[PDB]
Amino acid sequence: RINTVRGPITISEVGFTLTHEHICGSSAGFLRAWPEFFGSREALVEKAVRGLRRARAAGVRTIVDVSTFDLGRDVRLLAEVSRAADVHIVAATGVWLDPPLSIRMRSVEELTQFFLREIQYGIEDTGIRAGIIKVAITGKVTPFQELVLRAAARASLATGVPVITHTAGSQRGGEQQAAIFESEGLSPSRVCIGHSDETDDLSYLTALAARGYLIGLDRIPHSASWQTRALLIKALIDQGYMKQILVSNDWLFGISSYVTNFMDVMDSVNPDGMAFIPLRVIPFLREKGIPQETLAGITVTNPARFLSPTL
Amino acid sequence: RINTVRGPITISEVGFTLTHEHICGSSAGFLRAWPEFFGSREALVEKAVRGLRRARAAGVRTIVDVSTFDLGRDVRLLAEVSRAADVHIVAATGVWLDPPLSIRMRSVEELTQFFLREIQYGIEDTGIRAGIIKVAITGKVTPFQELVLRAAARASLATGVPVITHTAGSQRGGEQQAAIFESEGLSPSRVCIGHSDETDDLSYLTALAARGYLIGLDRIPHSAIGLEDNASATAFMGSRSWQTRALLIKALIDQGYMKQILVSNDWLFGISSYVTNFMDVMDSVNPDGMAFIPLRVIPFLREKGIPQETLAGITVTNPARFLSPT
Ligand SMILES: [Cl-]
Ligand SMILES: [Cl-]
Repeated sequence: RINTVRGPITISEVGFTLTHEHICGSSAGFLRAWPEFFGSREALVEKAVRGLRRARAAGVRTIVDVSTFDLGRDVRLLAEVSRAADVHIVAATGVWLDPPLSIRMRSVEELTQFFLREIQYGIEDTGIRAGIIKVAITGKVTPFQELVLRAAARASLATGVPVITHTAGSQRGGEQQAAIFESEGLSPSRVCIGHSDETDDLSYLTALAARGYLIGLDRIPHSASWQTRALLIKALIDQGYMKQILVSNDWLFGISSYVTNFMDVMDSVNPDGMAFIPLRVIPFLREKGIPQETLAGITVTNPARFLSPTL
Repeated sequence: RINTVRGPITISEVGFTLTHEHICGSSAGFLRAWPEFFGSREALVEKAVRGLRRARAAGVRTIVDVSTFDLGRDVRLLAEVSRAADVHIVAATGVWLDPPLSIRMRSVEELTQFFLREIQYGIEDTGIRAGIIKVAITGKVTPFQELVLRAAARASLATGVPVITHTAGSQRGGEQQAAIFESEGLSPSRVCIGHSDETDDLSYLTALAARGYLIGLDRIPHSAIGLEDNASATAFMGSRSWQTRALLIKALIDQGYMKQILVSNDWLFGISSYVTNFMDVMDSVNPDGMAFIPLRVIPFLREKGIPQETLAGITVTNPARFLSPT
């Protein structure tokens, strides 16, 4: 079973899954301390519920909210929006690119215990348990980011929950992360190398897939061209790695961690929001001759295999 | 009137005040996300209540908790502890040295609105209103820190609530801060240059006091004398004795600036923003905690000949004039 913000669900209930999404990209405590930044908490909820309902009408049944503590994850917001929209949401532990001092002063052992707390006991006082570990790194893995990756590997090994990563400021970087994960004994089948659609180096992606890594082609609408990114899905299929592909939008319904009103810029480029993958990418792949069964394998079978805790 | 975490109080109820303290030094959301870092939330509460009750027995009536959003201020914690210790706690808005992206990407106008929300409306959904603005800078004021200082000045001028500062990694920064504050029209009498006991430069201290600034001599117990083999203690607490800090109080009194002095411990009952278990190091250095000032500094200054009326002026009259909005 897979833990969601409304409790455990069985694999058969997961359905069509977007594996790299957010409700809100923010900072810890910020939605509670300045909800007016987003108009109001009520306005953010209404926008997220409409957006998730739109995705649900296009076939989505589950999203993975990869927001960590330091990206302002508010699991009570996620639970409210999940219930209102009837879309499952998997919550995350881990560390993104803006850890406060109380996180970035910590050792690998301490970070391991924090991730384990959020997976095994629950997030804050809610009883909601994380179902994924998210780690972000920058170009050249910093000493702290290496501790995070090792703590994530150790928490995954103790719980079976998967790890999803990405590299900021670089079109590659999966090899750095893979070497650290493998040094810890982590299986590549527990790891998605995310934002992999930001490179055109197909031999780099094929080599990671051949080692058993999942390839996150999950920023498709952020080409602000999306068709070129989406053709990477067909190319990995043609190489025989359909089972290794995860697809998503990397979307959100509010954002405070960048410039003011960046949400408006994003919405203007991708008015489909979370429905961009099912409404645009899936029909595009079908028009290119990808069979429905292969598309269902990528959007349903692969995410369930990835998310199912597997020791 | 002065807003506290139990509601508003009159000047006469403020009493003996510690003007630069914290209940917990942390990060936003951290106490709620990982309370076991502090043993538990319940243990932290008990430790803070015991500590504040001991300060109260020694005469303390009010503390100013200068914890900001980004230092992990948890106003519900402050309220629980204020009520059980029966000690007034003034809460803070502002920005410390670890703003997350959602804060450090903001403009001076946005920061001003945030501070005004916490002073005029309330903190989070609690209705508890801040009674002071806390700002921290690093050596040379950074562009973002200048926005913080300007927004603090604008919020103080709109609300009458005072501003308290400190500089990290430099024993002097008040002259740079003061220039910015005065460029915004802020009266120096609404500003405390905090942690001014980090320097022995009397010329610097007296010139600020002569301009009407309050001088925060407010880290008095902090000293790593005897802990030379603990590099993290020396960096946090310094190599000067508590007596050396305290005699800056005498020195400003002797130069005629008794009314410009604010005194405190800069203590706390939990800390996660530094090295693990650093609370144990601080506690070994000053087992009296927040009671250090009334129990050890006040008698010390009496032994050096300062009249009791002068010490009462510094610990009661000055903080009340400072905190009262104007
Ligand atoms: Cl992310
Ligand atoms: Cl502080």
